[PDB]
Amino acid sequence: HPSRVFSMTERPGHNFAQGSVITTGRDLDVTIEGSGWISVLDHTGKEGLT
Amino acid sequence: AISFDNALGIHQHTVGVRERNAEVISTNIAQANTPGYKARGLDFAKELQAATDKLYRLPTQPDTGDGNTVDLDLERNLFMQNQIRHQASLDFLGSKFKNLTKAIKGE
Repeated sequence: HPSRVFSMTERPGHNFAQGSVITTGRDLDVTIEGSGWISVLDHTGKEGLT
Repeated sequence: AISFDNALGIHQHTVGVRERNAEVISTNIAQANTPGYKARGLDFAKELQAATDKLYRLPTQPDTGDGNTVDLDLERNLFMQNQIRHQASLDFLGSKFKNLTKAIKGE
């Protein structure tokens, strides 16, 4: 009989809504207006979005 | 006539089958937790034919990844029934000799 059904928790995605913008007056502080990413390479060297 | 085969009937074989059945049920209960073990059932009519086998039990519920098809609720009931019937077979076969001895000795 089909009586036993398991459930597993999984990550379906991420929340890509715009984060809270903090005005700091610093020249080297940048925030992406709307959607978009900054391409950076980590310690190993593989590129990725941040 | 007048031979032990006819005097004892089939009660001489039933006691053995009830012992084999009890062994299989004991195996099923012990192997209930070991994954991959398939519950074994004994067909009574087969040992009846052998007197005059070791099958598999199809589960009523799915496994949980173990593959073990032993239902401990079923095994306890089947072990209780076999033990009760085993004692009756001893009573039946035991009285066969008690009547047989009384006929010979006349007392």
